[PDB]
Amino acid sequence: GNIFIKNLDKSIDNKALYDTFSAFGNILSCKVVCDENGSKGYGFVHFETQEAAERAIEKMNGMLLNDRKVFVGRFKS
Repeated sequence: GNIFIKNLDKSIDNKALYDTFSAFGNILSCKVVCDENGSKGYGFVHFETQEAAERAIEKMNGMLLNDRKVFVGRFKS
């Protein structure tokens, strides 16, 4: 159950990403990808289950998160 999240507002850090996505399922790992300029505006969440991943896509893809609409889909780790 892995998802990508793109068009993440750059104020979203790891703890915030977890807080939002932990509603959907058991999060084993998550991260906001960063570089020397901070957040790269995308992130990944690893759910324990596939069902959780699909709930997250159903509920969050195309939805506002802070000041941007995010793109959420399945990723192969």
